[PDB]
Amino acid sequence: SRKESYSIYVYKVLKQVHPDTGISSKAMGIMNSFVNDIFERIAGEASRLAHYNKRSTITSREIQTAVRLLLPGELAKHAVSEGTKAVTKYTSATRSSRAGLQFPVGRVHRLLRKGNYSERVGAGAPVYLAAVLEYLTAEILELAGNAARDNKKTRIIPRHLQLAIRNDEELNKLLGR
Amino acid sequence: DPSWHPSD
Repeated sequence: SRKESYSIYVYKVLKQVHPDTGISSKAMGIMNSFVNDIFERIAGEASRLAHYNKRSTITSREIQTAVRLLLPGELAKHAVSEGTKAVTKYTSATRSSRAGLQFPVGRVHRLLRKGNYSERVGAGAPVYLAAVLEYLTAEILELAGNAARDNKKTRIIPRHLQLAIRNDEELNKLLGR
Repeated sequence: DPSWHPSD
């Protein structure tokens, strides 16, 4: 099947690293394929780490259930009420721009949950992972764009990606494996 | 190989 489209975020990051440099359609496909592959690798390994070592965590769920156990009936009813009012008021009362990211911290989240990588997802995991995808994207586009200017073109083509990633030891190791 | 541009 098909994976998600990061194309617009690759484009924003591109416009920050090399603003007047364009990108072709195929090259954008390559970049999106990279961002996806790294998302599945980091999300996969992080998922293995999560399922392997599990830590005990108190959440509103266990507090609510404990309250329903300990308190008698009408008490427990109104206490569950006030608790839920308090947490929803705590919630309802920008995420990427908060972290200062072009990448969609909100979308990385709904994906980490969609992918069934874990039963729960923390916060700052989409911030960390979105920041990492944004950084890797930024490096690849900076090198490939420099390759676009030294080959004297106005846009990035898939060849420029091959040049930039092959002639960088670390990026070649990363995107070769 | 057309150039990429944002869309709606």
